[PDB]
Amino acid sequence: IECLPGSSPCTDALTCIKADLFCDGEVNCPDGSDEDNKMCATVCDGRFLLTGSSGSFQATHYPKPSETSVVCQWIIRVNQGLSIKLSFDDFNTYYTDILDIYEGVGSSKILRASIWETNPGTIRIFSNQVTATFLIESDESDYVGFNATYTAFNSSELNNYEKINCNFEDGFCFWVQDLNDDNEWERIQGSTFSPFTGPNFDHTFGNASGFYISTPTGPGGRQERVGLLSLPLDPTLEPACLSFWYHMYGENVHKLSINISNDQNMEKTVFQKEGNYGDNWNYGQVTLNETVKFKVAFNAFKNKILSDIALDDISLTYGICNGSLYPEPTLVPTPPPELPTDCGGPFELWEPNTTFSSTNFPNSYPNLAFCVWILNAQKGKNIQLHFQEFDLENINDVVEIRDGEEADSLLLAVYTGPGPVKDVFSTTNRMTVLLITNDVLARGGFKANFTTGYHLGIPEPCKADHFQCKNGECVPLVNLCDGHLHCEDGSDEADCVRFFNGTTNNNGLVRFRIQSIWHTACAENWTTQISNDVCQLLGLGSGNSSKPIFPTDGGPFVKLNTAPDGHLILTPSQQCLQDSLIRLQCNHKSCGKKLAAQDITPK
Amino acid sequence: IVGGSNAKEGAWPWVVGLYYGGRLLCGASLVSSDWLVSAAACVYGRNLEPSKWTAILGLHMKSNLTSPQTVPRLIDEIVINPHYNRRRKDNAIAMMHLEFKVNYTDYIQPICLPEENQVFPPGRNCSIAGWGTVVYQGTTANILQEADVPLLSNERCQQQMPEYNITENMICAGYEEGGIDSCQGDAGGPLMCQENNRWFLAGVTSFGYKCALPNRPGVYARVSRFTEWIQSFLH
Amino acid sequence: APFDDDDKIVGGYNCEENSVPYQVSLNSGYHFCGGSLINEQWVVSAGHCYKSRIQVRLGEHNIEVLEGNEQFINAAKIIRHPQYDRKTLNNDIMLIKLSSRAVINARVSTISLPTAPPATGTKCLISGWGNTASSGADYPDELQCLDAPVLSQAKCEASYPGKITSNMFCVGFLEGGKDSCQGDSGGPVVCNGQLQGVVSWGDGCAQKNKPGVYTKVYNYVKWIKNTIAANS
Ligand SMILES: *[C@@H]1O[C@H](CO)[C@@H](O[C@@H]2O[C@H](CO)[C@@H](O[C@@H]3O[C@H](CO)[C@@H](O)[C@H](O[C@H]4O[C@H](CO)[C@@H](O)[C@H](O)[C@@H]4O)[C@@H]3O)[C@H](O)[C@H]2NC(C)=O)[C@H](O)[C@H]1NC(C)=O
Ligand SMILES: *[C@@H]1O[C@H](CO)[C@@H](O[C@@H]2O[C@H](CO)[C@@H](O[C@@H]3O[C@H](CO[C@H]4O[C@H](CO)[C@@H](O)[C@H](O)[C@@H]4O)[C@@H](O)[C@H](O)[C@@H]3O)[C@H](O)[C@H]2NC(C)=O)[C@H](O)[C@H]1NC(C)=O
Ligand SMILES: *[C@@H]1O[C@H](CO)[C@@H](O[C@@H]2O[C@H](CO)[C@@H](O[C@@H]3O[C@H](CO[C@H]4O[C@H](CO)[C@@H](O)[C@H](O)[C@@H]4O)[C@@H](O)[C@H](O)[C@@H]3O)[C@H](O)[C@H]2NC(C)=O)[C@H](O)[C@H]1NC(C)=O
Ligand SMILES: *[C@@H]1O[C@H](CO)[C@@H](O[C@@H]2O[C@H](CO)[C@@H](O[C@@H]3O[C@H](CO)[C@@H](O)[C@H](O)[C@@H]3O)[C@H](O)[C@H]2NC(C)=O)[C@H](O)[C@H]1NC(C)=O
Ligand SMILES: *[C@@H]1O[C@H](CO)[C@@H](O[C@@H]2O[C@H](CO)[C@@H](O[C@@H]3O[C@H](CO)[C@@H](O)[C@H](O)[C@@H]3O)[C@H](O)[C@H]2NC(C)=O)[C@H](O)[C@H]1NC(C)=O
Ligand SMILES: *[C@@H]1O[C@H](CO)[C@@H](O[C@@H]2O[C@H](CO)[C@@H](O[C@@H]3O[C@H](CO)[C@@H](O)[C@H](O)[C@@H]3O)[C@H](O)[C@H]2NC(C)=O)[C@H](O)[C@H]1NC(C)=O
Ligand SMILES: *[C@@H]1O[C@H](CO)[C@@H](O[C@@H]2O[C@H](CO)[C@@H](O[C@@H]3O[C@H](CO)[C@@H](O)[C@H](O)[C@@H]3O)[C@H](O)[C@H]2NC(C)=O)[C@H](O)[C@H]1NC(C)=O
Ligand SMILES: *[C@@H]1O[C@H](CO)[C@@H](O[C@@H]2O[C@H](CO)[C@@H](O[C@@H]3O[C@H](CO)[C@@H](O)[C@H](O)[C@@H]3O)[C@H](O)[C@H]2NC(C)=O)[C@H](O)[C@H]1NC(C)=O
Ligand SMILES: *[C@@H]1O[C@H](CO)[C@@H](O[C@@H]2O[C@H](CO)[C@@H](O[C@@H]3O[C@H](CO)[C@@H](O)[C@H](O)[C@@H]3O)[C@H](O)[C@H]2NC(C)=O)[C@H](O)[C@H]1NC(C)=O
Ligand SMILES: *[C@@H]1O[C@H](CO)[C@@H](O[C@@H]2O[C@H](CO[C@@H]3O[C@H](CO)[C@@H](O)[C@H](O)[C@@H]3O)[C@@H](O)[C@H](O)[C@H]2NC(C)=O)[C@H](O)[C@H]1NC(C)=O
Ligand SMILES: *[C@@H]1O[C@H](CO)[C@@H](O[C@@H]2O[C@H](CO)[C@@H](O)[C@H](O)[C@H]2NC(C)=O)[C@H](O)[C@H]1NC(C)=O
Ligand SMILES: *[C@@H]1O[C@H](CO)[C@@H](O[C@@H]2O[C@H](CO)[C@@H](O)[C@H](O)[C@H]2NC(C)=O)[C@H](O)[C@H]1NC(C)=O
Ligand SMILES: *[C@@H]1O[C@H](CO)[C@@H](O)[C@H](O)[C@H]1NC(C)=O
Ligand SMILES: *[C@@H]1O[C@H](CO)[C@@H](O)[C@H](O)[C@H]1NC(C)=O
Ligand SMILES: *[C@@H]1O[C@H](CO)[C@@H](O)[C@H](O)[C@H]1NC(C)=O
Ligand SMILES: *[C@@H]1O[C@H](CO)[C@@H](O)[C@H](O)[C@H]1NC(C)=O
Repeated sequence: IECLPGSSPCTDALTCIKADLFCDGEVNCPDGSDEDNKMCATVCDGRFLLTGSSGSFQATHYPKPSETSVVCQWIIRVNQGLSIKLSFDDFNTYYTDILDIYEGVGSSKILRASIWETNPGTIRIFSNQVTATFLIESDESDYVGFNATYTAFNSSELNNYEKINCNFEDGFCFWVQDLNDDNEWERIQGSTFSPFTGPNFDHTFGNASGFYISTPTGPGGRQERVGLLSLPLDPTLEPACLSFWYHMYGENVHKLSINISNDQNMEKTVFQKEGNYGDNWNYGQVTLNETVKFKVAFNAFKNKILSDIALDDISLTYGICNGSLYPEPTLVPTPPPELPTDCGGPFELWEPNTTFSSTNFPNSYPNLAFCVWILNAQKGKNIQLHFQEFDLENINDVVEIRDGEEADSLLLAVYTGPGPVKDVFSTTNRMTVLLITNDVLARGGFKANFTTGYHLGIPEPCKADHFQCKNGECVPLVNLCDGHLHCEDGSDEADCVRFFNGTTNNNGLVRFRIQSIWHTACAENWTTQISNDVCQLLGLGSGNSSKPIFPTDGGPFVKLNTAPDGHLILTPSQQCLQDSLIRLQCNHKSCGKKLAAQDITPK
Repeated sequence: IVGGSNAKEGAWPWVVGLYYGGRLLCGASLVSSDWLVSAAACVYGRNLEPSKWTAILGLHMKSNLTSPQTVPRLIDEIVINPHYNRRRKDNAIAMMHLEFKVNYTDYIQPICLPEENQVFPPGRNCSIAGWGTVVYQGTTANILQEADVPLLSNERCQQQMPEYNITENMICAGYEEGGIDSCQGDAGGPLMCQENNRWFLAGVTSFGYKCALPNRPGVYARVSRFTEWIQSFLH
Repeated sequence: APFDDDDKIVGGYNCEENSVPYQVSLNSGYHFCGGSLINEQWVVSAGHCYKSRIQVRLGEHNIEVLEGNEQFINAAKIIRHPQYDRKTLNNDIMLIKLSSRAVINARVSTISLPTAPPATGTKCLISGWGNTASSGADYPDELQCLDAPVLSQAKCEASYPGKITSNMFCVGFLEGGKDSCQGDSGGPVVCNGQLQGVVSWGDGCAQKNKPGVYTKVYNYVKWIKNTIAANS
């Protein structure tokens, strides 16, 4: 008989069953050989089923450290209605080793416990079947082996004292982890991950040598619900008091509650605390009711990372609860958002006040600050900011400088980031300094100078009626629309050709300026080269020829001379008669005409 | 952002991308051989160091910057419109000067500016461009998207979004039922309208309230009134 | 609904860390820790990130959205530092070996090991899947990258007295109540184009003072070379 992949035949080779079914506790083979100890040769101890009341087992490589990955499984069977308690003295391994205790046998198992590199302590399973799965996930020399001592006990004759009281040293005691939770509680010795979140020591023992339970300490990023359940409590003729210690430290602590549930479906909450209560163990006191059978639970809601909640020292007594000597816990003070809004600070200053820190420049500037500085100077005087020191964040913090005296302010310069910045010159006698701050990474700030004067940024005009460019270079006659690069600004090479009285934007008459005087032009002969030159001078696209209308003007016309290099030569010599006005016609440059064959999507 | 579609090669030669620090932060349009027009809001606070801005002309795909049709260029001069406020989000148009120049080609072409007293009538469908997202936030698309959306009159725009001044310096485009928008996610290009037989720089991508939401008009920066300011720097 | 960040502003964060092939993530059903791709079969991650089953994601662009540009290789063996003090999180570094060799492409590539110790004021980059929301108790799926220079030893020690050791150095600067580098539990620390550290812990989610404490990887030259050589 051949079996499909993922399935294995039985000893009799008559029926094919799933591979996981073998050595799992569920009898599926017709002959029942799937649960045979010899067939399930784990090599760990040569035994697979432990039907005795008590016993122990060993792992692979008893005399020498293990060197090969071996999978071992053990199943312990006892009388129906009895529970098995697993006790461990000291367990260590090379990280990758999990005992994998499960509830029951077969496919009904989900999870019971998983402890690695640490001593599990004591684990109690409230079922007649206990299963373990020894696994090795490393090729290095792992621990020598694993052993477990167990003893059978009725587990139903237990009184309320044993069921409730647990200082978290002998494992979780008789508490049963809920199977309807996103994650299970973790018992970790000493401090855990997420610094400034979770206990650094055990309450019962007093130092890191103790053991306590808490929410999972993995760096997760999802909200989870954890829960712990207890055995039903027998009825009592006297009211009882429930005492426990809870440590809720962390900025993301959501809620901790008990939510007592009874067999009458009248569930109610007797304890509920929310928020951070500091790194101190608080005392919880609960009175009891519901004589009928009921279960005590601890439902804790786990938020994202840094939301650890811990419980320790659960105990039970009788009678009305005494006065709580420990004071009622209070929430952390929390950094108060005292309405940052807009600090404002100084608004306007005059010439006597020049040096000033931004807000607290020696130390820092407040977050969410919109500071307005009104720099007012005397009439006719410009303002030079002349930054002294400047240390902003980068792209978020920005210092905005504008020009005042009008509703429509004109932006002058924007400064940001570390390092020195250039000076700012204002057009009129008013400058506005705006500081926009963010809520994070507030640097020291900036310091100003408040320098005022006449023509602070205006260079001295040239003498002898000489034209001056933006850069301040003297241009008497050399670069008056002559086509040079004397000044990098290009103001000296401004367009000296323009339209006059035209029909549309790209139409007009002849108007050419040599140095400072606009005048008409002579175009008795017209070709394509002169039209292209006119188009280039006007900054338009390809053009064509044009014709005059009537000689209505007899003024000082200037002839046009063309060159093979494309340069236009202006000769101020009217050696012609009957001059006529010439219309200048050109077309615009080629713009973004669509060329791709775009499809049509009627959606 | 919802509403995007496939873009053919060379369909929008005047749409260029701006990279700051190695990431596509904003978009711009090619107007002349050495100048670009982009939003002033997205370039605010980064004009002190123009060398960190990378101008990609002719870009078609986010992760396919290897075709010869795309000629990368640097930015040396950055100018912001003095009328910008950053509080009312008014006049969010800034110009960036190219390193040396760019040669005109099939996949890199300039776009005509609106003329004087030229206003596109409201309700006329116009195209939008940008490297936006499919969802409202996240999942940036690697392919340039295009969509058609009619212009919305400012009289209804100021009422549909009672949170700003709008005034006459903004052009709003959107749908009553929504679905098509480009305000958020990434600008990646201006608002383009075509009349006669040629496109124009009708608007520049601006702020907005929500993407693909009914009664949420998309604000675009008006360029008809800013033609003189751009032409002052074009030549 | 209005938001603090709008008007085609990405907040200064990279578009899913473009041209960042050294970013890897550890998955056990959800994102819990990050790391760096040392070579085709080795990654570096914090020691506290040890889990029974960890799935290594290579060149991940989104935690929940898959676009076919991600590589999923299951971990084969995890090696942790043999001197780990969980109380102080000292020597918080470990190595995880991928079962199958990685495929080097534009989104997955190796990063050279550091050769010299970092100096104060060195320009460094921090990568991780941190929060980028101004307000609201929500976890965004965006990929966050921030720049922060290494500070002086005295200031770093004084920031968290009794916790800073010779193997720890501070990358974050100043303070701030908004989002920062914060944790991510093993975010890459690449300074001057070379990896220099691994995120270990910090003062909460950048509540105050330094956003986090980073474990130096330059000191463990032997543990990063001989271990890889002997565990090939
Ligand atoms: C202990 O744990 C149990 C189980 O987890 C828990 O029971 C759940 O309680 C919630 C709320 O207490 C219930 O949700 C309610 O569902 C009803 C019907 O769908 C809604 O009408 C409720 O809305 C209103 O509820 C209150 C009025 O009762 C209002 O004050 C409130 O503002 C809402 O407007 C609410 O959504 C849920 O159905 C049960 N689940 C069950 C019964 O299975 C219990 O609350 C926990 N605490 C105890 C017992 O103290
Ligand atoms: C349950 O929690 C209670 C806390 O509220 C604990 O105290 C009392 O519990 C009872 C029942 O649970 C509550 O209900 C009332 O009980 C009284 C008792 O009446 C007594 O007195 C009258 C008059 O002398 C007498 O005729 C009766 O026989 C009783 O001797 C009833 O009369 C009411 O109708 C009502 O049912 C009480 O309100 C509550 N408080 C007090 C002050 O009694 C209770 O101990 C818890 N149960 C436990 C621990 O088993
Ligand atoms: C810029 O520098 C200025 C230096 O001249 C700073 O001026 C200072 O202003 C404070 C507060 O006003 C003065 O402190 C007091 O000022 C009052 C002013 O009295 C006013 O009312 C009387 C009523 O009769 C009127 O006669 C006056 O003219 C005032 O209008 C005085 O009465 C007090 O005695 C006291 O001096 C400072 O004296 C004054 N000078 C200095 C050197 O501090 C100004 O504050 C600076 N700007 C900012 C924003 O701080
Ligand atoms: C484990 O211990 C529990 C005790 O909690 C045992 O349960 C108890 O078993 C006895 C039988 O010896 C039950 O007594 C019988 O109860 C029925 C009513 O159900 C009554 O009609 C009979 O006359 C007799 O009294 C008892 O009720 C039951 N429960 C308790 C709380 O005592 C359980 O049998 C033990 N399991 C073992 C020893 O395997
Ligand atoms: C509440 O506090 C008391 C006192 O610490 C706890 O136990 C009490 O212990 C005394 C001593 O054995 C018990 O006897 C009482 O002694 C006093 C003084 O000799 C006497 O005046 C009384 O008449 C009584 O005989 C007492 O019953 C016992 N309980 C109380 C309530 O006093 C008690 O455990 C603490 N917790 C609770 C929930 O009561
Ligand atoms: C901006 O503020 C700084 C200080 O906050 C000003 O620096 C100071 O400028 C004055 C001249 O206005 C300097 O006085 C002169 O110094 C030279 C040497 O550099 C000396 O030869 C002269 O006899 C005279 O004493 C002063 O030393 C200087 N101080 C510092 C610390 O640099 C700066 O002038 C302001 N910018 C302006 C007003 O535009
Ligand atoms: C020559 O320069 C003048 C300056 O504007 C223009 O000449 C005339 O321009 C009008 C445009 O309103 C032309 O009317 C139409 O032109 C189109 C081609 O653009 C043509 O397809 C139509 O059938 C209609 O004619 C007119 O023809 C044109 N006349 C001449 C003699 O050119 C025009 O810009 C330049 N002409 C050319 C052919 O480029
Ligand atoms: C972008 O446009 C400019 C301007 O047209 C191009 O520059 C021009 O390129 C041509 C062809 O490479 C040059 O012609 C050749 O120049 C060499 C000297 O380099 C000469 O030995 C040959 O006999 C021939 O004349 C031309 O000189 C050059 N400059 C100008 C002012 O035309 C540029 O090549 C274009 N770039 C691209 C990528 O298309
Ligand atoms: C401007 O763009 C809008 C869309 O944003 C255009 O409206 C569209 O007009 C067409 C009609 O040509 C509608 O198509 C219709 O579809 C129904 C579906 O059953 C069909 O029965 C009709 O016979 C017709 O084909 C289309 O639905 C409609 N778009 C929307 C969103 O409703 C408008 O025509 C454009 N105007 C210009 C001048 O381009
Ligand atoms: C850390 O916590 C542990 C928890 O057990 C503390 O242990 C306490 O130890 C004292 C010691 O008393 C004697 O010690 C002898 C060994 O020197 C030993 O042979 C003898 O039997 C007896 O135990 C013990 O009295 C306490 O009971 C222990 N604590 C508990 C909670 O049982 C330890 O002192 C703590 N501090 C340190 C530094 O380890
Ligand atoms: C844009 O802002 C201006 C600010 O001046 C608003 O002007 C207001 O006009 C009304 C009508 O007369 C006056 O009563 C107000 O006093 C003006 N405001 C101020 C601050 O003086 C204008 O209404 C705004 N536009 C919109 C669409 O809200
Ligand atoms: C303005 O629109 C017309 C639409 O017809 C454009 O196309 C002209 O179409 C006629 C068809 O009769 C052709 O004969 C012409 O050659 C086309 N071009 C021109 C210039 O006449 C026209 O192109 C548009 N204007 C522009 C910018 O070219
Ligand atoms: C497992 O083996 C170790 C070493 O012998 C031992 O201390 C421990 O007791 C054994 N297991 C149990 C159940 O304690
Ligand atoms: C404008 O019209 C007048 C009317 O005579 C004419 O004389 C003048 O030449 C025209 N324009 C130009 C460019 O000269
Ligand atoms: C057209 O007239 C101008 C006027 O001086 C002259 O310089 C030019 O040579 C003429 N063009 C010819 C003759 O082709
Ligand atoms: C993408 O790049 C490749 C490079 O080989 C090129 O062949 C292809 O045409 C490009 N596609 C687009 C749409 O640019």
